[PDB]
Amino acid sequence: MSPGVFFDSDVLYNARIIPYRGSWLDFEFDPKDNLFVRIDRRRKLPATIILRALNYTTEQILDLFFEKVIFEIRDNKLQMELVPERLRGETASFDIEANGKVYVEKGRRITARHIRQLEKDDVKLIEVPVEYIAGKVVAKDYIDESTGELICAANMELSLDLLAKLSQSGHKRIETLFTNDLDHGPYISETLRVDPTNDRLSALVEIYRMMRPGEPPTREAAESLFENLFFSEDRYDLSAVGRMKFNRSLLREEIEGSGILSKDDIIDVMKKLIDIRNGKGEVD
Repeated sequence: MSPGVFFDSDVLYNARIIPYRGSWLDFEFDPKDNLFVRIDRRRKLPATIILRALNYTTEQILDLFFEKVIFEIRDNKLQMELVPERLRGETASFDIEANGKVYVEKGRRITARHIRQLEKDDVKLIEVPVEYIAGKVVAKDYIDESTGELICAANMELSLDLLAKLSQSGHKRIETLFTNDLDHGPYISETLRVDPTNDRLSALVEIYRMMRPGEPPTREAAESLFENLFFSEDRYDLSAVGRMKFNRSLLREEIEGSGILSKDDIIDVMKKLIDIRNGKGEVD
């Protein structure tokens, strides 16, 4: 097999990095839109494991793959920092209003004109009901900053209880994920849920168990094995030709580069694969 990177499908989309020397790296969607990785053509692992192994926290993972919807708690009411574009294609579930003007009545389909009216008047903050926020997925951990105790963790689905707790604790901003059911799908958020690993070490241990079943690894052994998979040229090389092909596929300006992979190489392949699923761009 010639070295390079490949984006294909079966519709279940996939990506594959074939090196000149070393382990293959595969990514693929399942029918539920969760994302999985294979190392050396071995069994599928929820794909976020490789990002954890590369030292990304859950919060950082969510920031790589999602825009944010910011809510504000104030006057014991709830507000949302509004990007009007995000309302496109929806029906209003509450009166969309600002500065004493109702722009969209509850139950009206939100039109291109409504969005333009909001944009023309620079409306960037609107009141929302608690039920609207309860749908959402929180983007970062929050503690009660007086007691120090955790209220919620990153990627948790919000609820009436958690919203009550967040409000009670004195928090005035809540960051959530922007997702939809079309071009901004929640794949990575859902993938974090099926991923049994929770941090870099547990990710490294899981990868080690998969490669070398039957002896639990030391921290040092797990770290070493992972570094040698894709990040040490004595064990992994994309050959110059491989790096050339890789870089052209991912739209790098230069065809020169390293035989080993970078975290950016891996992230960029995952991003492209996700783009394809979201419908921006196509397979090879």
